Amino acid sequence: MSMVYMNIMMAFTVSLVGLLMYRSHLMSSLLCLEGMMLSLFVMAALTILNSHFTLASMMPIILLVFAACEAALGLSLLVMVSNTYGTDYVQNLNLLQC
Amino acid sequence: KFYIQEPPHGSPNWLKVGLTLGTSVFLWIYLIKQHNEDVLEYKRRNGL
Amino acid sequence: MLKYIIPTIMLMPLTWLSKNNMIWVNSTAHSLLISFTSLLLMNQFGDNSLNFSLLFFSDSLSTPLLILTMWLLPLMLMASQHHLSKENLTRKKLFITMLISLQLFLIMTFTAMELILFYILFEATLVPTLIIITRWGNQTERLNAGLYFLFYTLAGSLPLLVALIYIQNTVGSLNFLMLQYWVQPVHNSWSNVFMWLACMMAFMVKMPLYGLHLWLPKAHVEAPIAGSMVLAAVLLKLGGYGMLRITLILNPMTDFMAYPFIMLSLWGMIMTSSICLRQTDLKSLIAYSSVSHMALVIVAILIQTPWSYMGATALMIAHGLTSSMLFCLANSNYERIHSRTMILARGLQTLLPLMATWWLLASLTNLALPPTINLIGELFVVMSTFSWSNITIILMGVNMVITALYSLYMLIMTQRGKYTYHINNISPSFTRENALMSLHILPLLLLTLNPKIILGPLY
Amino acid sequence: RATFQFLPDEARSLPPPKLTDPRLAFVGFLGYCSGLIDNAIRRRPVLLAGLHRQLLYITSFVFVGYYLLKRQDYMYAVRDHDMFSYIKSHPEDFPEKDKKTYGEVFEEFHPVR
Amino acid sequence: ARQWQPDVEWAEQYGGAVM
Amino acid sequence: RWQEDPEPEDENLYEKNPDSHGYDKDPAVDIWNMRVVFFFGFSIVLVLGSTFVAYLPDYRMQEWARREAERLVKYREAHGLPIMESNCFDPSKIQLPE
Amino acid sequence: MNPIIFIIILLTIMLGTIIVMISSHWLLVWIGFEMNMLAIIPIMMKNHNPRATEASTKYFLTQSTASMLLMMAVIINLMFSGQWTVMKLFNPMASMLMTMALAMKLGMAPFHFWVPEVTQGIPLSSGLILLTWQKLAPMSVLYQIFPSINLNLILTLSVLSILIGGWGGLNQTQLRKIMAYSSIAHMGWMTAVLPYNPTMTLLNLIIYIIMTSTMFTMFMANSTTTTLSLSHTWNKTPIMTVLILATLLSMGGLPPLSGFMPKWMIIQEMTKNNSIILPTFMAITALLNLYFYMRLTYSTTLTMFPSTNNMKMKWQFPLMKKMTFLPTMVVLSTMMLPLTPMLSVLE
Amino acid sequence: LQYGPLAYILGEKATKKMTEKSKLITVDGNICSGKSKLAKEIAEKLGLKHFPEAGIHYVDSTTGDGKPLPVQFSGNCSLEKFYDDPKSNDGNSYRLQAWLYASRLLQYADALEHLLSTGQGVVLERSIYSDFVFLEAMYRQGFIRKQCVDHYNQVKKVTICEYLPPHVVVYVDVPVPEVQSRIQKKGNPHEMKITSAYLQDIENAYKGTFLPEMSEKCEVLQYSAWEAQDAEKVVEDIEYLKYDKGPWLDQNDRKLHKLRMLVQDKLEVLNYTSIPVFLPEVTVGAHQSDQVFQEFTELPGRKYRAGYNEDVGDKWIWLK
Ligand SMILES: CCCCCCCCCCCCCCCCCC(=O)OC[C@H](COP(=O)(O)OCCN)OC(=O)CCCCCCCCCCCCCCCCC
Ligand SMILES: CCCCCCCCCCCCCCCCCC(=O)OC[C@H](COP(=O)(O)OCCN)OC(=O)CCCCCCCCCCCCCCCCC
Ligand SMILES: CCCCCCCCCCCCCCCCCC(=O)OC[C@H](COP(=O)(O)OCCN)OC(=O)CCCCCCCCCCCCCCCCC
Ligand SMILES: CCCCCCCCCCCCO[C@@H]1O[C@H](CO)[C@@H](O[C@H]2O[C@H](CO)[C@@H](O)[C@H](O)[C@H]2O)[C@H](O)[C@H]1O
Ligand SMILES: CCCCCCCCCCCCO[C@@H]1O[C@H](CO)[C@@H](O[C@H]2O[C@H](CO)[C@@H](O)[C@H](O)[C@H]2O)[C@H](O)[C@H]1O
Ligand SMILES: CCCCCCCCCCCCO[C@@H]1O[C@H](CO)[C@@H](O[C@H]2O[C@H](CO)[C@@H](O)[C@H](O)[C@H]2O)[C@H](O)[C@H]1O
Ligand SMILES: CCCCCCCCCCCCO[C@@H]1O[C@H](CO)[C@@H](O[C@H]2O[C@H](CO)[C@@H](O)[C@H](O)[C@H]2O)[C@H](O)[C@H]1O
Ligand SMILES: Nc1nc2c(ncn2[C@@H]2O[C@H](COP(=O)(O)OP(=O)(O)OP(=O)(O)O)[C@@H](O)[C@H]2O)c(=O)[nH]1
Ligand SMILES: N=C(N)NC(=N)NCCc1ccc(I)c(Cl)c1
Ligand SMILES: [Mg+2]
Repeated sequence: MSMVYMNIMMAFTVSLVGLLMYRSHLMSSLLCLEGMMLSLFVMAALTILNSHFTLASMMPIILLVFAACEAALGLSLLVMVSNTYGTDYVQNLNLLQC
Repeated sequence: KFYIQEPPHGSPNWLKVGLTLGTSVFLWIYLIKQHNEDVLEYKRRNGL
Repeated sequence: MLKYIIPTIMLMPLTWLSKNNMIWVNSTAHSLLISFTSLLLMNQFGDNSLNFSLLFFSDSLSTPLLILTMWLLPLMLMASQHHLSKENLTRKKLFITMLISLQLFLIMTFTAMELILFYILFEATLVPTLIIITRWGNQTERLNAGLYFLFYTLAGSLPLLVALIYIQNTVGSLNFLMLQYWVQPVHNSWSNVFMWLACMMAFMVKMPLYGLHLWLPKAHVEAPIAGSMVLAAVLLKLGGYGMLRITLILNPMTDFMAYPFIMLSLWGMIMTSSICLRQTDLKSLIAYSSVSHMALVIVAILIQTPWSYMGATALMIAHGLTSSMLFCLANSNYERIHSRTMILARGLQTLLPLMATWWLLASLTNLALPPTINLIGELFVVMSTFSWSNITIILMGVNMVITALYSLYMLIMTQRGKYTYHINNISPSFTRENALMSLHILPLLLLTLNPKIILGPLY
Repeated sequence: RATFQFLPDEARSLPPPKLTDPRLAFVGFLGYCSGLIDNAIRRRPVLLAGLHRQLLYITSFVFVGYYLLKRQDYMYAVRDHDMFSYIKSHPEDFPEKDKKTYGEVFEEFHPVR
Repeated sequence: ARQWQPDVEWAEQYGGAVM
Repeated sequence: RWQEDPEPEDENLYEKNPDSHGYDKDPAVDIWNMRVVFFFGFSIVLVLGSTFVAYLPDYRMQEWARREAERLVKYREAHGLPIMESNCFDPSKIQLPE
Repeated sequence: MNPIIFIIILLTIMLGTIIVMISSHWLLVWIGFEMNMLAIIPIMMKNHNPRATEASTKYFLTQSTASMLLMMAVIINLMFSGQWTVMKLFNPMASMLMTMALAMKLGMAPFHFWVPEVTQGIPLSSGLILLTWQKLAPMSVLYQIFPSINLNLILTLSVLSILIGGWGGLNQTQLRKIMAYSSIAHMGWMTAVLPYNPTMTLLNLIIYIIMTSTMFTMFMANSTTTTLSLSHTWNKTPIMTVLILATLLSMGGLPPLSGFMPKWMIIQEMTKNNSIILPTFMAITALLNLYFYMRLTYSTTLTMFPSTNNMKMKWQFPLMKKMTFLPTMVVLSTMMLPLTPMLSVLE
Repeated sequence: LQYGPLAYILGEKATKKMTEKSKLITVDGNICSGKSKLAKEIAEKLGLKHFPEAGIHYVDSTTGDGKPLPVQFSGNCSLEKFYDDPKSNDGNSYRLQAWLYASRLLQYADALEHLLSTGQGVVLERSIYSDFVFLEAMYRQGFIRKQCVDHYNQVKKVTICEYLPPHVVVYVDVPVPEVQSRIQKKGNPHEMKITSAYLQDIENAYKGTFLPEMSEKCEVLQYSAWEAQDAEKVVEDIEYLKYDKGPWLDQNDRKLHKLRMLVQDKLEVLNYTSIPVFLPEVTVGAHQSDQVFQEFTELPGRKYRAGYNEDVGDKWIWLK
């Protein structure tokens, strides 16, 4: 494939590894989810624009709409985690081991 | 014995009893009528 | 078979709609009437089996087993109604329902013409049997006994299911009549070695085979009396009946695949007869006696000769009536002294004379006194095994010596000697108990007059 | 055959299940058992309570079951129709064999000694 | 005697966090 | 410990009913239970069932086979034929391999 | 939650699943999953406690990650085929990503860790939806893409799910975790037969949903969530202990009960393809499921556990819970085996 | 239409039926402190429903025909036996206390259901909020073990969190020596055995815990013995309360609907009073429970759901 696809596919993989390798802040990982959506938007937009798939031009817009619903949902849960524990640390969410 | 509180089901719910028997009769009549259609249609398509 | 399936089902409404004080009277009376009509199954022909429909058939192998099954249900009811007297009324009705549902699965299992239908019913008997053992057993160990019973059976049954479906894919049918004409030989291969094992291991566990028998001393001891009666008399014979049918499609591979299992049986019976000499629990002693007797059935089925199949069929019927009678005899003692320890109550012939006669008759049939059908079956198996290899007479002969020792040891220890001084509640035998004993022994001894109806298809 | 259709029109050339079909009777029996379980879990007299409710349990089971059996029978007719039409279209894959009698076919004998 | 039924000791086998 | 009923005492059916048959506490049910067991068990199944078995019509046709064998032996010895031939099937209908 | 709001959110859960099942376009399939994920989170948080907050957080992170992988697969498929039609994928890397994404959404092993924890952390009513309705959308997608699924991958996921589901349930005393590990095991049977006969996948799915709904409804009726609280049921509603026993035996696959039907048919379809080792291994491993089902029957129906004095106060009140469809479900859960040839309606 | 989400949607909302006179009043005090009489007068003057203190047989009074059941169906727990032998070996002291808490929990749910469904206030005599004073008194005298106290607290935590405290808490402060004289004059032989240290513990708990706690969330009226005699003056006090504090101000139709769905489902109300914690005082062996449960079903009108018992004149069963 063309060389741009190398860097966009690399960007998605970097964000995916970022998502799968948590640190402490839950917000750091929610950022990696938004990054994953950014790389999909760019990769989808390039393919659609290059091929002149006219009707598909709206598809990246729809992707962003549900990226925001995902982001808003992630922040709402972060608020409730923050209220319960005083931090958004993910190691506090271990009650359900038992 | 004679309940200190009137039971919720102390007396029949006649609106329900009527609907339940009415549905049973309707479904049975529909089923029988449908079956007769199928038997008649089946013989016609098969020249019987 | 609908003339037996439907009335057997109708026993369930009969029990549930009976007056609270007539559940035993009504069910016992009507299960006896069903038992009567089962004699119509003896319309057997020399060449053709009795083939009722696409689903069910009867032949000289299944017919005696069916008659034994339907006869046992009345006897299990009389044996049970004493120790369930305090039981809640609805729980009494459920207990009877389990016995009826067990009979229904058994009479269909022995007559199913298609092997996969046999498999489903063969397996369906686990449920009522498991419930009977675990719900209505007396001891803590009944829970563990149910688990052993369940998983020993299923560990062998699941490979059988795969094998049967594989046989249907390749042959195109599992109907037993078709398998008689479409059977092809099994040629040596590692693939066929495991087809053979999957076809035989489920039935060996049920027999049980020596080595795979550990579930039976636990299950046959923890069960309530009715559970033990059916487990010993009939359920063990699902293994023998299954083997007798499926070995049709396993030739000639049975020639060399039988060797490890003949060795386990020939040596197993001597090992399990010797165990009975040092058993401290009367019910456990009887259970280990069943393993010793069913070892002969396994050998007879595997060597696959006309005499051994006749002997195997006779042994299965004779053992069913004898082993069931012995459990009932031991239960009558247990219902008096509330212990299974054999040495606890001694010299009982002094306190219970007539019941000591039943003990003697049960013991004599167990040690195969001629011309009982126990001896007829055991002798036919020895005749055919001698031809298979003359040296087997040594192992058969030794087992016959040991079997007499433990059969009379149990008789002597419990019935003879001096009564235990401190046991003072040995009430006289009830009519129910005497009748229950005579309904085992009398049919067993009558069959000597006409033994051809329990010798199976090869007579 | 027809897309997202429960009973394609071609299914009307088949006979309907009889209302005395043994499978339909079993389905009706299941409806009866459902009615009894309904009474039992609500601690009502199991046999007697709410016969109208028990009737609807039986009728609704039979009603649905009749159409399932009608579709079950149809789908097995379609399986047979497809299989035989395929056999007609590819004779060389399904040759009719020459059948030999047992007097001619050699089978090995394995003694049971 | 009478039929055994689980007592407290038996029942607490199933009351822990894990089996 | 806990709140549990003590093991109930043993009940000897003969104390209340010396004529007990061992079936039921109720003397009337107890007599009926004995009656059905004996009549249906001994009088019907065992007595009539034994009579039925004795008069089974030629069970598995062993009597017809003896009559048939006598007919064959008579015919074969009169006509000089062998009593029994080693071949079950006529070898003219068999095609040996090779 | 306002009753009208609750109904609207439930209809959005169903609409999302239905969108996945009627869509011919990958974008609408992805939208359906997103809409479904959106509406289920408030159902998980409906009781507002730290355990429900943790459960919902773990669910969102897992589902949202899987959706990214799903959308990645769709975009790769678009690059190598120039179309969005829901069907076989045209790139093996797109097939791996979509298969892993659907396995994540299903909670199949080794992506299974969230199922026991999320189910434990939410109410029984919400767990019922999670373990039944939520399997429909990922399964319907697999039903359409299976021709392009890697056979080794899907059978590896199926085998690991049966083992881990069976082993995991052995150590549980909480009912919700027992149902979760049971669900993991049953998912393995569904996807094991998928490459061979997808019709048998639907039968297993339908029968599993009926039995799972029956169990959750009976747990809800008595408001029981532990083994020990379920052991008091004999001293309140004896009929319920018998229904629980029958369903648990059915779920274990014992003849002549309904739950034996899917295992029976799946073994048949696998042996027809000369798959002998795998169905034998699966059936034997499923005995672990039967073991810890049997333990429940022991403590629930086949013995009488100790009770408490305050229980006597419960004798004086009738069951008030809706128990919707329970009489029908339990009959279907147990008595369907004589009608097995009805599976052709699913063709 | 039985109350549910459908009834809520169609309009059955608590704020429609609830006025300024829809209050939950609890009357508390020591033994023989005059609670009963004061509670009855307050209810009659304010026009509220009166709930006589929940005793052992409270639950019987609400189900069946409303008559007390034999004592085996209350666990055989006896208040008289508690006075005769407070340190009984059969665990009667705590078993009685655990039974009484559950009876109060049930009565509170019934009071709340009446208040939310009709808008008429109610008057109680003690409640789940003040039941612990007896437990604390029992523990300080050594009548129960620390484990009984732990069990009581586990049950309370998971039950009392679901309800709302009373609008008004009325306390009648009668000093212990006066109470001892009052108990002495009453006459019943068993209650005469109460020791002053036991009554002082009830008082210490009432003032050391209950009242400081209730004050932050309820209106508290603390009367002496003489003020309490004239119920008219107490009613005047209640009529001019401001009601400026407590969790009732934050309630809305959405929240009271969730509360109504709980209190009308008594098995849900009592769910955690039988948690599987095996204290000897409250654990019942399987053989005993089975026998008692059978006998309970053989009582008149208890085999079946209310309205399906033909033995007591229920008709149309085949259509019900
Ligand atoms: C011709 C019919 C033949 C019967 C076929 C049975 C097939 C299995 C059907 C299972 C469904 C059974 C019905 C559901 C249970 C309802 C009955 C019950 O729960 O309690 C018993 C009840 C009497 O008790 P009560 O609650 O007080 O009501 C008074 C009514 N007079 O009600 C009664 O009075 C009696 C009602 C029947 C009792 C059913 C007992 C359950 C049996 C389960 C065993 C498994 C079935 C056998 C296995 C083989 C299946 C063919
Ligand atoms: C696969 C082969 C086997 C075939 C399987 C087929 C399964 C599907 C078949 C349907 C199964 C469900 C049948 C339910 C029958 C019982 C319904 C009943 O008796 O309801 C009585 C009454 C309500 O009746 P009502 O709704 O007023 O009737 C008028 C309808 N317009 O009110 C009551 O008291 C009923 C309370 C008990 C109901 C349990 C909760 C479910 C609610 C059902 C609502 C009504 C269902 C109507 C069924 C019609 C279906 C055609
Ligand atoms: C049809 C072809 C397909 C074949 C598949 C098998 C069909 C059967 C499917 C079963 C489905 C479940 C329906 C079974 C109905 C059970 C009826 C029953 O349990 O009786 C009611 C009774 C309830 O008691 P209660 O309401 O309080 O009345 C006063 C008595 N105490 O119950 C009790 O009091 C019992 C309380 C004590 C617990 C005893 C437990 C041991 C008995 C279990 C028997 C049922 C086992 C069913 C499993 C399948 C059996 C093959
Ligand atoms: C969780 C992991 C996240 C990773 C995200 C990054 C994903 C990147 C996707 C890149 C897709 C490349 O897709 C890959 O293209 C090459 C073409 O050279 C194909 O290569 C193959 O097919 C073509 C012909 O069909 C030939 O080159 C040859 O037969 C073979 O090499 C691969 O079959 C395909 O899988
Ligand atoms: C309780 C357990 C009882 C266990 C009983 C063990 C029985 C062992 C039976 C061994 C015989 C199996 O059957 C044997 O299989 C091999 C398959 O490799 C066949 O042989 C085939 O493979 C082998 C390779 O090993 C080649 O030598 C041979 O050329 C080929 O035809 C043999 O023709 C057949 O004789
Ligand atoms: C649990 C107790 C264990 C005790 C130990 C038991 C050991 C049992 C070993 C199983 C039998 C193995 O030995 C088996 O012998 C028979 C011959 O009789 C062979 O049978 C085969 O080979 C012979 C010649 O060898 C050929 O006529 C023919 O191809 C076939 O019959 C099997 O290929 C072989 O596998
Ligand atoms: C072809 C099929 C033949 C089937 C035959 C089945 C026979 C079963 C025999 C059971 C006979 C029992 O018949 C019995 O008769 C009397 C009156 O008639 C009934 O009524 C009696 O019950 C009580 C018993 O407590 C008696 O004290 C009292 O004299 C009377 O009221 C019994 O309730 C009933 O049990
Ligand atoms: N152990 C225990 N006894 C209680 C409890 N509530 C009431 N009692 C007892 O029940 C009896 C009646 O209590 P009181 O109402 O306070 O005494 P009274 O004679 O009715 O005087 P009044 O306050 O006017 O009603 C007393 O013996 C109390 O000890 C309780 O929660 N625990
Ligand atoms: N094995 C598959 N994956 N496909 C499949 N079901 N093949 C079998 C063909 C079939 C079976 C039943 C019917 I009814 C019909 Cl019409 C067609
Ligand atoms: Mg008072």
